[PDB]
Amino acid sequence: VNSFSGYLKLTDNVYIKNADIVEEAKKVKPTVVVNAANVYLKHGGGVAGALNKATNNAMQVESDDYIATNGPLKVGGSCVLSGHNLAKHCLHVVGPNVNKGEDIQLLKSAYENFNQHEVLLAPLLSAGIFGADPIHSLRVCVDTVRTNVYLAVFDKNLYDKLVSSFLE
Ligand SMILES: Nc1ncnc2c1ncn2[C@@H]1O[C@H](COP(=O)(O)O)[C@@H](O)[C@H]1O
Repeated sequence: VNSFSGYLKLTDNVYIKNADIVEEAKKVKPTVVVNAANVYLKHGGGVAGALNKATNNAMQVESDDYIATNGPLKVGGSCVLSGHNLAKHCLHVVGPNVNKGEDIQLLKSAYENFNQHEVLLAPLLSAGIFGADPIHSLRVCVDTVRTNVYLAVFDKNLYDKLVSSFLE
């Protein structure tokens, strides 16, 4: 039903909230939740682990079936699969892992995938275990995404830093 509440409006199409993306998905029942995926859709840690656990591993079983027949994604690419109990659809998006030396320039390609969907619940791509600067990821989101994006950031200190930096 896409009933988003409690978000700051950063721009005409980008919103942010200090919240667990899993709890937001259960409250909002969005058309699309974004997963911060890797190319073989191994949902072990960070956002991907939280989402998969909240589906009681249904996301991992579906992802394994997709990989078996289609092979891995490319960095910057995406894949629509079922959203299980969290959303109608899950958009699995692969941002660059800069900790593994992947090219940060592909973060724009990663966010471009959002433009195929009118409204998304999403995390900050490539932040967290992927090692990108969270402020940079928010700027690439704001500069690249034209559709309505509701960002959920769990950590209060990171959220307050992001909002402070954006509002300079
Ligand atoms: N459950 C969660 N809900 C919301 N944001 C999260 C959650 N877990 C991690 N994050 C943030 O989401 C972004 C992507 O994290 P990661 O999945 O580690 O690449 C980073 O800004 C993390 O701080």
